[PDB]
Amino acid sequence: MSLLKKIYETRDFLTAKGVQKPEFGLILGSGLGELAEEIENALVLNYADIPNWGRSGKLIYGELAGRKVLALQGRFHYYEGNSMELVTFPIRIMKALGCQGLIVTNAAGGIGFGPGTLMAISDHINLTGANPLMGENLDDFGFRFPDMSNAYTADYREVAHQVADKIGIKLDEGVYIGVSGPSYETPAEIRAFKTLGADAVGMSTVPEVIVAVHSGLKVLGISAITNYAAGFQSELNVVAVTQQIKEDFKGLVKAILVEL
Ligand code: HPA
Repeated sequence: MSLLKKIYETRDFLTAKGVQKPEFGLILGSGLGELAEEIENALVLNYADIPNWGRSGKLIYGELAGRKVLALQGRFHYYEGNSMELVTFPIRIMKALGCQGLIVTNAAGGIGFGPGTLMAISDHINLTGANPLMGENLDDFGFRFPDMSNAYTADYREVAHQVADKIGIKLDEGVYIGVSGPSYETPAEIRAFKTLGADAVGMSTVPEVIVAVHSGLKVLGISAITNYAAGFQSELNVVAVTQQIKEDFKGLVKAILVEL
C-alpha cells in the first residue's frame, strides 16, 4: 500500500544518508531540544529535506551516552493540523530502521504533581479524539488489535527509577492524559481528568506511543511538569520552569541511555 511504500522509501533514504543502526528512538519535547547538541558524529537533517516527512525541526543520528540514537528535535503536533499518520510516521521509521525502544519526553501540566517535577509515565489515557492506527492494519508492523497492557515498558521504568536514585534526581511516576490542544484546559476539564485518574496532561505522546506499541517498540516516557494544570493556580503563562529543569532532565536521560 501507499503508506508502506513511503515507509520503505524514507527508510532507504535514511540508510543511504548514513543512518546505520540506531538502537534508540529519542523524541525531545519542549526544551530537551538542546540535548541534541551533545550527540556525537551527528547526521543532522532538516525535516523539509526528508522525503515523505516534510516541515512539521530536525532529525539527528549519531552517538549519545554511548548508544546509537535517532533523535527528533522539534516534533510533529497534531494541533498544528498534522494528521495522525504524519505525527507517527517518524515512529514507523524508527522501527523500520531497527530501533529497539523509544524514549519520548514532553512538557505536561500537573494534576497529581507540581511544577519542576519529572514524571516517569506509567500509563496514558487517550483523549485526543483520534487513534493513529485507524485504516488498514500495517501487517508488516503488527497486529490489527495490539495489547496496550504494557505500553510504557515496565522494565524501562524500573531502569529509570534506579538511575534517578543512584544519581540523586527525584523521579516521580504517574498517568499522562493526551488531549488534542492547542488551547489549554478549563479548570472544569481538569477536574474531570482528575476524576478519570490523570496525573498530568499534555498535547502529544499518546499517538506516537500507540504506534510504538503496535510496531513492537519498547517505550519510556517522561514528562517534565512545567506548571499546575488549570484550576490549581489561577492563570497559565512563563512555562519556563522548563529552563530550570533543563539540566536535571538532560543528565537523567543521558544516564538512562547508558542502562536500557
Ligand atoms: O497545562 C497544560 N495542558 C496541556 N498541555 C500542557 N503542556 C504544558 N502544560 C500543559
